[PDB]
Amino acid sequence: GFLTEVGEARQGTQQDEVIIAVGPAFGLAQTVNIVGIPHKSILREVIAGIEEEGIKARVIRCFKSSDVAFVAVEGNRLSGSGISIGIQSKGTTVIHQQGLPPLSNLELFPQAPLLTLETYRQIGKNAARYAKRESPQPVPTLNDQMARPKYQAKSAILHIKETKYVVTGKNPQELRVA
Amino acid sequence: GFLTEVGEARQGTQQDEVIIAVGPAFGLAQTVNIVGIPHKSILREVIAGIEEEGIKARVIRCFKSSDVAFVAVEGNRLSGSGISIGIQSKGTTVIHQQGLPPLSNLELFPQAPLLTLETYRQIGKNAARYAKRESPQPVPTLNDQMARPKYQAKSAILHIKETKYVVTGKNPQELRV
Amino acid sequence: MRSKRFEALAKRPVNQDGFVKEWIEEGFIAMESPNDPKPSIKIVNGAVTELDGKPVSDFDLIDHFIARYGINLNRAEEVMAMDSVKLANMLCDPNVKRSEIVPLTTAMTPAKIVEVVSHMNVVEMMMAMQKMRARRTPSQQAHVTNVKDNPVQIAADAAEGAWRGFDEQETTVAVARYAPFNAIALLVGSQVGRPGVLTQCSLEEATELKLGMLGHTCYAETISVYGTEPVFTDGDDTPWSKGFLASSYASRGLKMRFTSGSGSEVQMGYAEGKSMLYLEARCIYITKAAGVQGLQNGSVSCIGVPSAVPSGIRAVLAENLICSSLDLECASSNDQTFTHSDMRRTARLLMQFLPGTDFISSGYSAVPNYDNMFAGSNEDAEDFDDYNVIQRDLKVDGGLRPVREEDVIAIRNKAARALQAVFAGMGLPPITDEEVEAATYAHGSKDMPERNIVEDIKFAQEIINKNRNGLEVVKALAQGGFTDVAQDMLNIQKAKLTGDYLHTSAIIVGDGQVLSAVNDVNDYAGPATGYRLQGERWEEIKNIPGALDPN
Amino acid sequence: MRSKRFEALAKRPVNQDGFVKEWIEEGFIAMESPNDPKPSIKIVNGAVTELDGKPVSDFDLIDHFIARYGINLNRAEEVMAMDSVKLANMLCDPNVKRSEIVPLTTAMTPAKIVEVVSHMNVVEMMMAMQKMRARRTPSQQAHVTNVKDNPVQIAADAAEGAWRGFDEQETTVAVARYAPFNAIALLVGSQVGRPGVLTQCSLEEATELKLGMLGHTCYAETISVYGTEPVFTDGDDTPWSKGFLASSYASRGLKMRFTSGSGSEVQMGYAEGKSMLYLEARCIYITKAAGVQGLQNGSVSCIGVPSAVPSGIRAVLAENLICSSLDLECASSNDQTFTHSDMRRTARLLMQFLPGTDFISSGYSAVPNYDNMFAGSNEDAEDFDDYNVIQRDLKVDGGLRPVREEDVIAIRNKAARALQAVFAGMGLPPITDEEVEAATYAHGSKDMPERNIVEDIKFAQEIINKNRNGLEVVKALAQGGFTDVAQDMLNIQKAKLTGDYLHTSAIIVGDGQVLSAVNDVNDYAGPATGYRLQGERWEEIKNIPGALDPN
Amino acid sequence: SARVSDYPLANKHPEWVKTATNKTLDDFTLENVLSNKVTAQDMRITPETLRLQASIAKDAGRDRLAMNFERAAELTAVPDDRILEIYNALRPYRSTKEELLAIADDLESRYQAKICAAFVREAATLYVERKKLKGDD
Amino acid sequence: SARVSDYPLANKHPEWVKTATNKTLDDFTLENVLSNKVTAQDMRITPETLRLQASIAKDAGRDRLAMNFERAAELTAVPDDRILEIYNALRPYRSTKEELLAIADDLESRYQAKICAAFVREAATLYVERKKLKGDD
Ligand SMILES: [K+]
Ligand SMILES: [K+]
Repeated sequence: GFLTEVGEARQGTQQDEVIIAVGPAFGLAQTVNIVGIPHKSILREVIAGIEEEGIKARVIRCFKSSDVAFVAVEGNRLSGSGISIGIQSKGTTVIHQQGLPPLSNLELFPQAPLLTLETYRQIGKNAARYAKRESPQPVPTLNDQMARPKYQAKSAILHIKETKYVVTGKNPQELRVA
Repeated sequence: GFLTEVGEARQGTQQDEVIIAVGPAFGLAQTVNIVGIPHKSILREVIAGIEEEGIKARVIRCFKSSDVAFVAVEGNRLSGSGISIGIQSKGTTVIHQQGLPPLSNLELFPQAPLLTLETYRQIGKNAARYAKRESPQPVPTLNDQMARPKYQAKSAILHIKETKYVVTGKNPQELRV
Repeated sequence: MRSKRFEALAKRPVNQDGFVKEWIEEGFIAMESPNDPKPSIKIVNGAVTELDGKPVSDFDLIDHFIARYGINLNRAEEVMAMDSVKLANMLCDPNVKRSEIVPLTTAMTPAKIVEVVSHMNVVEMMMAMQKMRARRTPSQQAHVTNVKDNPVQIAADAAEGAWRGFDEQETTVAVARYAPFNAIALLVGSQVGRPGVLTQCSLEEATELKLGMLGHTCYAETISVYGTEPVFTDGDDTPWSKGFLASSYASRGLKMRFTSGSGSEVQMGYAEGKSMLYLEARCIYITKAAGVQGLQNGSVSCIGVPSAVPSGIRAVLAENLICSSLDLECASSNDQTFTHSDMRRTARLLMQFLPGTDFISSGYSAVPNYDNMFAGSNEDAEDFDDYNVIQRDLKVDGGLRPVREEDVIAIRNKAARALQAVFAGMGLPPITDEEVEAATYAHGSKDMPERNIVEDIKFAQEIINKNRNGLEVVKALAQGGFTDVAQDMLNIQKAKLTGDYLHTSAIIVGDGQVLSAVNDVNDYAGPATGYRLQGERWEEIKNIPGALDPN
Repeated sequence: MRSKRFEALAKRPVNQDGFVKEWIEEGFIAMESPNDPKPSIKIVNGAVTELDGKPVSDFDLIDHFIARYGINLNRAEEVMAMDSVKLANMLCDPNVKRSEIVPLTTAMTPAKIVEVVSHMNVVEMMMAMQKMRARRTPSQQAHVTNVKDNPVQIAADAAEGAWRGFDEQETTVAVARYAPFNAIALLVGSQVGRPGVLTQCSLEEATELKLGMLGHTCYAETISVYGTEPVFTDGDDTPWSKGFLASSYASRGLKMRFTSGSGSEVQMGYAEGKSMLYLEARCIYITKAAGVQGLQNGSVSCIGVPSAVPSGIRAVLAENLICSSLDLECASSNDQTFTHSDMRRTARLLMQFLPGTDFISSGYSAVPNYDNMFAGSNEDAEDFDDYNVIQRDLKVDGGLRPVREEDVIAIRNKAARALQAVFAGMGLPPITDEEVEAATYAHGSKDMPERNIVEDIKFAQEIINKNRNGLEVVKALAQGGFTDVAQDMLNIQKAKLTGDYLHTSAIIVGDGQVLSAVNDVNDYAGPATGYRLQGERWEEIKNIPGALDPN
Repeated sequence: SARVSDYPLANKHPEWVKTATNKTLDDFTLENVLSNKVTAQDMRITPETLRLQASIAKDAGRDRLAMNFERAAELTAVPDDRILEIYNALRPYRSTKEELLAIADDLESRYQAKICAAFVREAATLYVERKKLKGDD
Repeated sequence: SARVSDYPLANKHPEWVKTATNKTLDDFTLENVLSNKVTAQDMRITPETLRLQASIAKDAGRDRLAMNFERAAELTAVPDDRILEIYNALRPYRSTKEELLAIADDLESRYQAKICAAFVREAATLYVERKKLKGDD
């Protein structure tokens, strides 16, 4: 229970933060990603890479879609810096930006099983750089032709389960982290 | 060019030999087995194995069929021991003996690409060993599931060629090596 | 004590694949689900009041699109009343002409034609597919990608693939902003390999359309549709936006197809309790209704979803058969990894390979799978020889051929050199002779010098922001010593003016000769009829490396 | 400078296989050779005077046998006059019943039916095979051997085999003197695994029948015939000696089939300039003429001959189809290695697995290929998981099933024990308790304590020398406390007394229930008819190891 | 009215194919490209060509394909950036009902793209019903 | 004459079956085996059983198979080693014509195997012509 909903998030007013937007079942019905990394550790590394760069990390839970693009979009809307990080419970991550089409992004991590706690901290790091307007070099690509054979059905199932917590029309809740 | 014709062979009459009957191209239109072990080397190694057991070694070339079992059968009738060795140009080899049905044998080496001169020597000896009516342990099996995939087409071609030298009703000429 | 037998088995690669028990309430069932709707249609005053159980009052956007534009209402009542078993028999009967069947199938509802093909086993489906395939001649499509977005390597890999037989080639980007370079490299190398090969660069929808408008692609394929309303919505489209997009590509004279595939609605969280096959049929009817000529399907990137459940690979063949039966071009997947086992992936591919489809694969990887930016294909460049041998073993035209190393080296080299001149001529970050050489002899990006990515992407982006169009590539080639190649490039731009290759299954062969289902009519009537591997093409297929003269 | 793409390809396993360019003159061509004789037949007063271009004056023994006994002369002229293309169409047409076709195909000359099926592609052949297969239910046959001719292992394996689903199992020997031991191990173990499983031990002709006269086997298969007269003679037989033998087996109440297969004549030096398929057709007619119920073909042991040349694997499926079209049981090979590549051998096997034959494989190795005394099979024990997954993927009944470790370990234990009891109960080289346990968890002979093979080779020749019959085995069983197996082994001998399993395709299932073409009639008429995988068997095929519940 | 017999237009009737700027197929040569005697803006398929292809599709038994080509013929008149604006306006939650009808009215009055205008009005109606307008997510 | 509807005999008409010492299928139990109330001469298929299967084969459209079983039925009278002798005599180069006609005659008069006897005579004639008699190699 390291996540407390503290109220409907409001838009940021300065380019001094990055929003981390998580799925409606993040740290709740699901508590690890597809390869067992705890959600607790994931948020901690993302938050550290951000803070690492002299930028604030703000966390919200999104409800209107469990799609990671749209989760991120919900975050970039509110991000005072316009930059957001969307994360599904299964671990899939995206760095998004106020202004881009929902299915466009700054950086995408479309193979969750290959992500480590290190990747996660690098991702926050770069989101902060984007927020600062530096043009960071992309977090290096992770690819593996067997990730789908090994994990795509499990991915499908973890997404079906998180998707049951979607609430149409419900605004994002800012999150208190333990 | 190691085997000289030398008159049509005949019966032994004594259990103190071992006949080596080769197909109608062995050392002739074909000079090595399927993997390149020259005809000279292989013969020499089986002859070696025969005598080391104390057996006399004869050598004849057969002409009536290119089939290794019948080639060996042709000499099992000429061998005073009743035991013989049939060896095709491509290399396949069998340990035969009078009284056995022709497609039966004492020991068969059905995968020629797996025969080494080690193996060829060891055969002469089991051939000598049976001949004294000794009960040799059978030469340890060599089985490679990829032997056919690599060499069967080649085997077919080498046999198609050795077969052009088959001569109906012709008798096994003796052989001076 | 553990069985040594079961311990060996446990080690087999197939046991690393994901398998799941069927989950019917969530649509995690490939076909024949008890939740699928019984086929039905009611029509009043020329408008559908009920479709496959559902009253018009509950229609979602997909139901509406399909009921209004997807079905021949004039004969729907007649065909609904026909026996689905008889109809499936007609599909595989060699003596029932494709032209007698399409008037019926295009009058079926989605649930009806699913009920029909569900009566079939895969042998019957294959017997049917060789007949229902729209183009008489089967073809093939390849992926040309690499981990580095190296343009040199893309042009060389593209010319090799064109030389080996691919009539369509598809690239995409590891780094989004590289897109214009990949597209131009793919197009140039393809033209060097065989003039007429069509190229696409799969991107974000708006981005890809803009790129086509600039002249750097020949067609678009990954124009997605989805089989439930919530999933379509998360896919950021509706049938009307995608139907408008289709017409937008045609208004610029560009060929396009939609993409779909069993298992996508499961993967994206809303199957609405329906089987994959049934939801895929809705996608096939959204394609038909939009007036799109063709479709990439057969699970495509979600292949891990049907493959995990019973009869999923049968289901994959079934959705391709439904696509062809509904008189759409079928680019039949076989482009995405779902297994660690060679035996298993081979069974999956033969379903389309043996009968032949418009594109047997919609993305054979023409690079080693480490360089495949669609996360791996079902076949890759290291399978080229096996594919050729199987063609030769079965006397099946798989659309590819054996090729000589010296020919491939020269073609790759010429493609690298042509692109060198393009880059020099257009003021892009140079391509060095060293780079030309590596691309020549490369297997993949592991063999290529690292490029200055910042410089590339800045010039790639200026192509887009300054609208540097396709004729700039033509000119650079002409002025840079590559007149032949420039002519071929201009010729493929000219195809965009006539609308000829917009038709069902169009490819471009020989000397700029369009070949589609309109002029290359499938006329299967059983043994010794229809397309047959024979003559010179058979000779070409038979000449594998390793086959020495018995004499 | 080498291309690294080609260096990568040159390393692929498929490039280790043997391939050759066709050699027409020496019959090194799988089918469709211009040397093959044009179909013809001339009949005078009910006897053949001309057969396929040859006058009776020039007939060889094979011609005589086929002309006098192998063709239905009542419709021979009528069928000869029919168009071959039209007859090929009838073959794959779902709506032309098998029963309508059999009276015509059995009236065709060998060249006529070769001409007919040569009009077909593999998809049509498969569509045809599923209809023409004599038994409604497809089945499977396994190899049970080891390089040491270890009897204790053989029983263990035999038992696993039967439990997995094989309905026939075959043993053989590296050392011919070993023969009686293997036979009895396979027999006992097979009945332990499943009572009704039929067993054979493949040896020299005269030796095998003796074995069968003794009661140590339940059927024979490797009763060879050949397609040219010189080759048949080096095979040490004629059509009449093999026909005599066939009836000899029947007179002792033993089921048997002949064995043939494309490429044997080439391998044995005299193809008489004809294609492999035409010569195999002659072999299939020899079988039919002899009144033998069934045939093992699809190249079988000479598979590296048709596989080395174009359209060879298609020729293999075609020889199977002729077999079934001639109303013979078809045990369709898929039992011998021809390639280093898993992709390739999977394509070769699907040709029979997809439609189904009487025996999809006529010797799946139920041991790892190192232990396979037929010099390796196209499938081995390490493929069991793959084979089950593909059945589930395609909804195809491949005749086997997913099984439990527990169960297997149990099964193999009860068999080595049996044989153990058996083995001492006849006063043979006892089976050591260390031998019994090893074999319970072995995967292969590599896991087995070496044995005394000249002790055993003495006793083994003894059984046959001192004509020790199968009652001696029945006695040591029950008298070892093995009620069932002695019993079950009696019910086998009972089936021998009734003659019911002598018929086309007979196997024995459930409670000694014979399943043959006579009582398990293939009634295929297109979709939703004929054998359909469903019910419990489908449940059984779906329940594979590793499937996770979604929950 | 074009039939299957008239396909391919580039082989059977190349002169039927002209561009917006009235250039001919044969006008597109390396030399005219190099002299800029033709440019990108000359290389555009015409509504004429698309309606001929529509006619051939109909003749080939493909009525909805033809209808796609008829929409395309209208859209040749719409500038690239407007095409992209209208495509985007049709995606979920982008637009209000009124904005869609304004696009439809504009398509019709400015471009005479009456089939596309009906298409957009259709969407607006159903988007209301299925809640895919701005503010419905 | 037995018919397809008569098959399998074991299920439909087990009383039609019996043995080389005549009993019934019921009787082949392990008890009798131990007690030797049942032995190997009680467990040989009979000619009668094989003629029934021949008629069924005929009914099932398989005339050659029937012919097979009718020869089988005759060969039940020939002793095991004599079967082997005769099989071996019919192999290439094993016999003289004279020798084969003796077997035939023997088959007919000693065992009434009229079909097999005709079978052997046939072989003898053809062996002369295609030269597979002893000494023909
Ligand atoms: K594709
Ligand atoms: K077998």
